[PDB]
Amino acid sequence: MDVLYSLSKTLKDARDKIVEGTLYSNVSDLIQQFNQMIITMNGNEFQTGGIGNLPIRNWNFDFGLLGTTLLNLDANYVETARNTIDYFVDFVDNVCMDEMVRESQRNGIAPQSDSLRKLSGIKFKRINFDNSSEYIENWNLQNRRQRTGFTFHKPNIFPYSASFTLNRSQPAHDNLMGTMWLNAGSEIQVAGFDYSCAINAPANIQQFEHIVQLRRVLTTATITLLPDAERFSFPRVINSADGATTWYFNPVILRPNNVEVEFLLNGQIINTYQARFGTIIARNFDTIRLSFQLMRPPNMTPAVAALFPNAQPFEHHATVGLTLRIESAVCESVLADASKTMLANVTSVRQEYAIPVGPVFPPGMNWTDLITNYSPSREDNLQRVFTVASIRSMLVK
Amino acid sequence: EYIENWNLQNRRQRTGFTFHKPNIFPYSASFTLNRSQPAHDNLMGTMWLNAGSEIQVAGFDYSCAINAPANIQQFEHIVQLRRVLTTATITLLPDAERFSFPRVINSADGATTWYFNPVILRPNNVEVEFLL
Amino acid sequence: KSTIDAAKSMATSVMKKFKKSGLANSVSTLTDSLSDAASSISRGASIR
Amino acid sequence: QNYGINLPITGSMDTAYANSTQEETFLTSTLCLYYPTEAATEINDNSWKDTLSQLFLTKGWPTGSVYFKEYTDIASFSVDPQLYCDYNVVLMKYDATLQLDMSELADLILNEWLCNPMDITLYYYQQTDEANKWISMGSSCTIKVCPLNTQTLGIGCLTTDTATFEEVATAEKLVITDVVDGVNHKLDVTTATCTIRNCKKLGPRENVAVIQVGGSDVLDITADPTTAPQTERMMRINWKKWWQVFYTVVDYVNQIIQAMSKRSR
Amino acid sequence: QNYGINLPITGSMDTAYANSTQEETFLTSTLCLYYPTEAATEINDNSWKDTLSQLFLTKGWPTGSVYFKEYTDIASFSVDPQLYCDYNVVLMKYDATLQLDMSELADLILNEWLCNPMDITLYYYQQTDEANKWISMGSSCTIKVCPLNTQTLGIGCLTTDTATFEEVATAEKLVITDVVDGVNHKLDVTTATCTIRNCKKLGPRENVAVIQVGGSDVLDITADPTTAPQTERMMRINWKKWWQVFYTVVDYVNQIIQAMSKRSR
Amino acid sequence: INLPITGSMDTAYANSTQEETFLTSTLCLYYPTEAATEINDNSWKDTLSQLFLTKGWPTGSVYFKEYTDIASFSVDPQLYCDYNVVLMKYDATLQLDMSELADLILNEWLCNPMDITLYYYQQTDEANKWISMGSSCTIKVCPLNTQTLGIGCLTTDTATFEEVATAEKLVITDVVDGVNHKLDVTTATCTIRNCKKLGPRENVAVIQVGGSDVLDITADPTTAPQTERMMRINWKKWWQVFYTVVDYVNQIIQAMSKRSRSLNSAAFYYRI
Ligand SMILES: *[C@@H]1O[C@H](CO)[C@@H](O)[C@H](O)[C@H]1NC(C)=O
Ligand SMILES: *[C@@H]1O[C@H](CO)[C@@H](O)[C@H](O)[C@H]1NC(C)=O
Ligand SMILES: *[C@@H]1O[C@H](CO)[C@@H](O)[C@H](O)[C@H]1NC(C)=O
Ligand SMILES: [Ca+2]
Ligand SMILES: [Ca+2]
Ligand SMILES: [Ca+2]
Ligand SMILES: [Ca+2]
Ligand SMILES: [Ca+2]
Ligand SMILES: [Ca+2]
Ligand SMILES: [Ca+2]
Ligand SMILES: [Ca+2]
Ligand SMILES: [Ca+2]
Repeated sequence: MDVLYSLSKTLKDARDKIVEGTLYSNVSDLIQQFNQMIITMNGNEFQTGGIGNLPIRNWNFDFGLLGTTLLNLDANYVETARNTIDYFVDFVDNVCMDEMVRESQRNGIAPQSDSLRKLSGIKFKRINFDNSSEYIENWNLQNRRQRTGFTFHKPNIFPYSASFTLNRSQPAHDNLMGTMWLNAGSEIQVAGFDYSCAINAPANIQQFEHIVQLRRVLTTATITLLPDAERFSFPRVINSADGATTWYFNPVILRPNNVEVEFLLNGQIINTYQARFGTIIARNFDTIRLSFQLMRPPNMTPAVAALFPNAQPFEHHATVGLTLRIESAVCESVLADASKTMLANVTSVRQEYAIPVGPVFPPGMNWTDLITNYSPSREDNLQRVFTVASIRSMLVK
Repeated sequence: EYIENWNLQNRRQRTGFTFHKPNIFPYSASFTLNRSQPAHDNLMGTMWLNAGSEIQVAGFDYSCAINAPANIQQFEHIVQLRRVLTTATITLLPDAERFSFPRVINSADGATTWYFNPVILRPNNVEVEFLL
Repeated sequence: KSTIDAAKSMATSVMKKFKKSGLANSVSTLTDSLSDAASSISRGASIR
Repeated sequence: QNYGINLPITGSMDTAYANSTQEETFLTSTLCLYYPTEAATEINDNSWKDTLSQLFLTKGWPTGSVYFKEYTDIASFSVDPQLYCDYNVVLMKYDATLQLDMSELADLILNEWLCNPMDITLYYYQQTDEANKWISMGSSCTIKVCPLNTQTLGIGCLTTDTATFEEVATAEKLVITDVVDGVNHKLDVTTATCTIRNCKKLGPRENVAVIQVGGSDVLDITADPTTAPQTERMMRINWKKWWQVFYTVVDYVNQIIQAMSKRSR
Repeated sequence: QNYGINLPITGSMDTAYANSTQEETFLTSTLCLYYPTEAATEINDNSWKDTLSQLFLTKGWPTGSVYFKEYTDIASFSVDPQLYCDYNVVLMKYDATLQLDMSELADLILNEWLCNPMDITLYYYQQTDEANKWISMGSSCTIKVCPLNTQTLGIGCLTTDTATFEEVATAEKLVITDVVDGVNHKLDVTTATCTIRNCKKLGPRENVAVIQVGGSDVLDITADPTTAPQTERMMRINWKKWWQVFYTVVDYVNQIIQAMSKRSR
Repeated sequence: INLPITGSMDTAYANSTQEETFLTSTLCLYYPTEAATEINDNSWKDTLSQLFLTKGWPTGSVYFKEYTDIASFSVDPQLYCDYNVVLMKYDATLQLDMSELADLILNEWLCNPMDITLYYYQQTDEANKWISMGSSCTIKVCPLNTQTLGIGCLTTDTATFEEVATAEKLVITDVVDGVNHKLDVTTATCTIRNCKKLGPRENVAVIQVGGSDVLDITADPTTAPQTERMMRINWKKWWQVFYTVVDYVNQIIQAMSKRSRSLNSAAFYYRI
């Protein structure tokens, strides 16, 4: 795989640096590397494809090295370079497309797309130029075990979950207490609602707690925490648990009091935030605990006192919300983001060439069902296909 | 990336610019009424805000589909982009926000106004189709 | 076992109870649903 | 100008609010009041109409755009109300014994009914929806109904002995009958002095405005006993004289006409 | 199958809506109307119950599910009511002179009360919250109350002289008494004829539905004067006959059963 | 509730809910007129209440409800309290009546009405019985065959019917579950109801004041159980009985528990 990355990098740097008129003092090293790669390739015959609509292509390499006699560059050199580079580029693209689509539970790190098993040999080791990218660097680190890290902007670590929980329920759904949550991508919008505004509760206070458990640890996370969740702050008609009947929800937004956000790791607490809103930090955490309260306003004007009566009708339901967005983050393992196209490339290749479902990835590679069960085999195959997708994107975006 | 795609286009090839949150939609806030009256008291229609990289569409019926057949009303919105896109990573959610609270909107001709007091339900039979 | 005593038409006897049950009513419901789905195209496959 | 069809309308949210069509709608429209005889009786003046017209003239309504149309009593008004104007107001006195009739009047004028005829000697009729009612007008309507079963036989009544029928009205000038929707009814009616019509309640008429003059709000337009709504053009006042009422109407005629809206049909 | 425990429930929002449990809840439930004798008198028939049942049969309610239970008067009904069905409808005639009586009846049946007994001659009772009221039923209740001070002496009343007490109820069949909460009262009651019980108001009863057949909506369920609410199962009609009222109830029964829901307890 | 409950064996035994249930509950004794007569006092109720006030039960929580006789009490017993104690005098001639009373109050019944004249009923399971209450019940029954005709009785001649109860105020009747019976009952004086036996009622406590423990709640003659809240005293007076009850009320409430099903004032639930 390292040699695949090195191939892609030297070909990218060739199509970039090798241009008419330029100075051989800038591409002497890359030309020695290109000649070395040509020498290491000449005499081999690869095959690619045969799974799905992928055509079965056979690659033969018989090329000629690039002269070092020149002191400035010209078109009769660039054009040879280009007619030699296009073939390697098509080869690399077809290899990456034959590698993004294959799976295995037994040592998914170990390469599929047997052309790549061949490139992993010892004679192809003379092609390594520089393993400088984030994904290939972390690959090498994992092979030589060390503390890795992938940096993410708005990571999609939360599977889509949009659900409620009622700690006081009735058939008519007229006096309720509960919490609603939407956890999607990088965002958590939670809202605890009491229909009686905490009138019968002790101290005129009603507790609410939301526990979130991440499937992979995160570090150095920048978080934006605000009150008054938006998507659960307007009228609504929701179903019951069993879906038979429906209930109404007319909210009135109040502020969380005694709010406490705890970012924990293995049940031990790491970071704690009391009544701090805005931009906050979390240095290591696999668990989030958002514990807030609904406090009945002791002093009330007429217009608001006419909404929270001492009787059951309760045509206005007091709510206490919280939005929490993980803007930046760092993860030992690989995820998806709002910044990179790796997952898009993978899924597009698979949808285009009609790859059947395998023993590891779910159908269509839906991030919800692929993060909800993030088992080591899935994580390995996902790292592999994301790495080769990055490799392919370096050349054909 | 820019000079590379420039050189590619000069030497014709399949280029690509990788965009994060692309401003491809022109700002368009607008409604469409398929059953209207002068007093605007029983309406059926769809309202959309297409801005930058996001869309928020919402279909409203004032009768909650009581007279419609099978107690169901259909809404469709067809966004026709100006340029093609590829490898799009998209985030779809229900219950659009900015069309979910009381509003006072003018009619087409800007002559009279009408009120809109919503109650959000979930969209069923939802279908998102990306076409080329 | 013994054709116990000069019984009535047993096919009719069993059928007059058979066509009141979950099985037959579900058959009728299924056929009606298929016919109703075939009938109209403007409904839009409203069964989700 | 595609009439007879209904097409998708479109617009935007960047267009600005246009000018005030008030001071032009008053000029190109007409306003008809419907007062009771008791008002002019108490007043005892011959020029009160010209007075109210010269007063409207300050609010903008020109001289010959206002019309007054008397009615001796709520029942005589309920007898074939023919409201043909561009903005109608109806001042209605309260009487606890007339509650049902002055609610039927509201349910008849506030809304827009699509009325088909009826012939009792030949057919037996049934209702299809909850808004397909039977409205009977005339001087004295005495309506009796006998529901029928699946096999065209009565239920607690006989299809010959009209005395066994079930009575819903007794000498009423206006009646609005709703029955069980799904059963055929045989009817007895005083056809000579009353006409019955099978009518479907469509969307409401935004062209009239009822103003109760006395007691608390009681009008249950919607026949179903769950809504009991109070529409926007269902006004209340408390009275001891009539000049104060007419001055109130004239001073707040703009809010009234804002609550009303020129018809669609 | 846990009983007597309140456990957190959980669900989702991508779950689809199930089918209409109506046309099965009718078959698997029971309905009980409570009409006044004036209805039967005006009707002047003896097959009207079977007629209404045959009508209901067209709405889905089978024959042996609907019941009609007569009550001579609002107060007689108020004397020890026992509403034991799966859906109760009550047709209440309006009477200005019975306003508080038919408000107390509503507050009694619409809501669900947790009742303990009272031994006046032994103990001196007090209210703790705004829900612990004292409801007294019987033929003629005559209640008097003396609030006491810190040292169990009277406040403007003499513990011995029963006549010095403050009469709050004079010969009533149903009384619902709310007094100052936080003081110890001593009562005089005609216990030979009336039984009084200290009852704490729980959440509402969703099984019964009151229908004021006549005048405006006056029922003040909540004893406190600030709210004065109106719920979904508190309906209103305007009437001149009773056949029309029963036809309306029948035709809009599904709306009523939508406004109602079976009891939690 | 159809959901599960979960727990752990490492948790701690919490403090005593006694000394707070006494404050937020009510107790109600049912004594016979014989007791007040033997006592010959008027303030004995306030006495017992002031004594309970030492044991923790506050002033306005204890109640006393006189019942002239076991049968008059069995006629529509309306137990409406959070804790009920019953003192029950033994009498051989009343054994079955005070066993039916026990089966009625100690257990939780779900009753439907029974129309004798238009319909005919049968019992399905061993918990579906026919209970009749009133001033003088007399029940006769004729079981029928597959073709709707009698069995050793005539559908018309009411005298042919088989008499199961005579001159009884409360009757609990269990017949062969699976045949259709035709009944003859003094409907004018006794109402009869088809009642299913649900789980027990942990709110009442019967105390047989005299003879040995004879109450056979379960109609099947194979269990003859002795529940926890089925007590026995030996008596020569009533003051000693009441003092015993007051001094050992804590054990009684430890033997009882507040109801689980729902709130209701009578001795059974009604579902039409
Ligand atoms: C609209 O109103 C403004 C403000 O009164 C006025 O200046 C303008 O002339 C009006 N428009 C027209 C077309 O008259
Ligand atoms: C679902 O509800 C509709 C409307 O009442 C009904 O026609 C249909 O039979 C129901 N479905 C089933 C499976 O019964
Ligand atoms: C429970 O009892 C123990 C032992 O007397 C006592 O220390 C503790 O405070 C009690 N619990 C509470 C909540 O007071
Ligand atoms: Ca009338
Ligand atoms: Ca109707
Ligand atoms: Ca008749
Ligand atoms: Ca009263
Ligand atoms: Ca109080
Ligand atoms: Ca005094
Ligand atoms: Ca007995
Ligand atoms: Ca015999
Ligand atoms: Ca049995």
